[PDB]
Amino acid sequence: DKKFHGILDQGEGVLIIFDEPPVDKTYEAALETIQNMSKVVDSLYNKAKKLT
Amino acid sequence: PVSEQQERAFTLGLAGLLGEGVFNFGELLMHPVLESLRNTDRQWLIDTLYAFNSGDVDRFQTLKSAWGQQPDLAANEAQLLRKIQLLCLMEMTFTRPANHRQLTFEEIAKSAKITVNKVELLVMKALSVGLVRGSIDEVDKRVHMTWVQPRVLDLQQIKGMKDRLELWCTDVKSMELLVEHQAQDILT
Amino acid sequence: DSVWFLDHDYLENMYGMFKKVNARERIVGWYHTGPKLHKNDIAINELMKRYCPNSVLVIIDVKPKDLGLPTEAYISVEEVHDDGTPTSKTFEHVTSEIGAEEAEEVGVEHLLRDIKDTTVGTLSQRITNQVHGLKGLNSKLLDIRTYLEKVASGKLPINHHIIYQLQDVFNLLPDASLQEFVKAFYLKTNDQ
Amino acid sequence: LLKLFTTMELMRWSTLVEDYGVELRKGSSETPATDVFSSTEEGEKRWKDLKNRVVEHNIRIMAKYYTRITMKRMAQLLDLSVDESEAFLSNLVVNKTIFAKVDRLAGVINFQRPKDPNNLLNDWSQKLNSLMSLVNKTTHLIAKEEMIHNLQ
Amino acid sequence: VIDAFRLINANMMVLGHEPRQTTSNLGHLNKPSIQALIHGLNRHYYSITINYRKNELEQKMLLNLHKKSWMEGLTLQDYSEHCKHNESVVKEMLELAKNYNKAVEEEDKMTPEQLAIKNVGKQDPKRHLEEHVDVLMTSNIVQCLAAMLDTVVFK
Repeated sequence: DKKFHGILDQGEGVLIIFDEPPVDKTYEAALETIQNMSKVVDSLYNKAKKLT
Repeated sequence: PVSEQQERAFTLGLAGLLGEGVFNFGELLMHPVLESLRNTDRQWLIDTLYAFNSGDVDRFQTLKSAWGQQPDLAANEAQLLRKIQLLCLMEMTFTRPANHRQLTFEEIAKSAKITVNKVELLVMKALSVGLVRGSIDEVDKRVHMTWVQPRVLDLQQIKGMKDRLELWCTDVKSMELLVEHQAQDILT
Repeated sequence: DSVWFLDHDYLENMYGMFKKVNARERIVGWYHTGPKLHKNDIAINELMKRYCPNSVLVIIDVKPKDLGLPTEAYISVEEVHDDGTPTSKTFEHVTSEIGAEEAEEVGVEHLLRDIKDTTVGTLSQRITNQVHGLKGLNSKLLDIRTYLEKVASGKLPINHHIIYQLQDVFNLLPDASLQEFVKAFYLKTNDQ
Repeated sequence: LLKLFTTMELMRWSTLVEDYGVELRKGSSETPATDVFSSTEEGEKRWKDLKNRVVEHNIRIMAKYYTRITMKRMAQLLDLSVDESEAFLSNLVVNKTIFAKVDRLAGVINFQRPKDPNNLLNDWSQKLNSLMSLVNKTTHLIAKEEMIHNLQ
Repeated sequence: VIDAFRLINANMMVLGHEPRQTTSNLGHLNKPSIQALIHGLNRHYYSITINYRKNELEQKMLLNLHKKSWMEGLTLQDYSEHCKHNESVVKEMLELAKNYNKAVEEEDKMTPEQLAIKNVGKQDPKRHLEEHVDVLMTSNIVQCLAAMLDTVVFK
């Protein structure tokens, strides 16, 4: 449900709670830029067909 | 008077050891007063200054007959042990360049010649007062000094500063050339 | 330099007159014109205070002492210095900035089209500025080094401010790592 | 009584109970308007409540100085048991006066914000901004300082 | 709106001092306001030239070399602040990206700006996108160059 944002470890018999990690931000900005470029590439090819 | 300088000079050193403020042991030696004119009391007095700076329990301990003579040293024996420990720690951070101002607890204990356990408490009291700043990572067992105070004024200590300044002069020259190099076609 | 000429009365006359040309021009103090700060300057500093409301001593040189401004600002200070030396009268520096009023700004901006510290107009403009900070830093290192030796040999007075300032650079500890940036551009350039 | 309380230097509970006990606990006085310390009827409970307070002060001081401390090492310091120290920390953390991370396995207590490699880089960036201001200032003091050779 | 002028008296006009002024220089007449130019010319003055000479030392002082001004170039900005900015900048491109997908489908004639407006996207959607990365790239690129350099130098 992620109603406390931890993970339960049944192999050891401990509850670990997820600490703050280093930035996800870096990956996310790259991810967003690459998806927009993929839409564009599809448009870019069609007009190009005219050349060859 | 001759006799007056001798009395005031004795109390001045005693005060100096008690100090939490004192980081000018190097200045006391440098001043002509103590060195030039010695008496039997004054022979020990300069030695105790020396023992602090070095910050070894072995040098310090031989002088112990002195601890009994004044009640001032005898009474605040805890502050003395803490002081010599802390000063040795500062000298090591200082000797070492800007690569590490990190020293282990083990290394601090060796210099101090006081047990590892008591060193850990002593270092904490110095932090608490604010003489020194840093962090203690007891997983690693290092005290990483963020900040260090103005050190003892001796000649050698003037020389320690030169080492880093000189090194810095050569790394900057090298580097300055790399910054000019990149797109030299366009600065306009 | 213990023989020089100065007209003290002139300082007083000038004060009243400058007020008519602009209200922002009153006797602030005196200017020195380099090359160093001398003992001989101290005699005039004393005198200036009486004439002026309390004065400032600004040293405006013809060529920078660093790479930036050619001006230093000073205030007379008395401080105890110990190494075998007594209490010294010295001049303690305070840092300076640049700044102007609207009239001044108008003429300099139209006239300027020079290269500057940076203008800003490209990425490449920015590197010129980076070159200039690093070169500046080289300059300061030389002055301090030659002085450290002079302190050791002569037993020149040890000013607490200098020993403390240099110490701090060393203690902070450099650490630097992970850095990245985008790469969106290719589709756009390709697009043109 | 004032001196121990005022320093943020280490204290140990036990030393205090005896030290204060001789001098302070007695609370002789002539006025009827105060005789309270531990001499009075609520005074007894007030001394019981003091155990909790001292130990909590130890936690605050250690939070700043230390970044990481071993569990074993913190219980000695506080003057608490292994279970008690781990337990006392959670109550404090939720109540919000110190922030620790408690391993109920006696592993480690982290008074730090959650470590990132990223975090450390930023702290250096600020130091760097300060470091440059200091170097520009210093050069000036050098020029006046070089002139003189009559004051040595 | 700075002119150098010379007085016209009854005596000056009879002599013909007014053409005499234009001679020996590049010649200069004023401009601001219509009423002020006709009136001024007849009664008030004749106009003549101002040109400017300022030496290289004057230019050096004019420029305002400044110590912190160059120092900033080296001064490292937060790592989290670059990451945060990188993410913010991407969010402007997203907006532009809808207009940009439509613009790119047909751009099969001449003039990119006309094509881009025609198949939806005011002025140049490509341009907007590019400016947005450039500012972020500029701050991140210089700080990385500076950071690696300082750490090694100081250490």
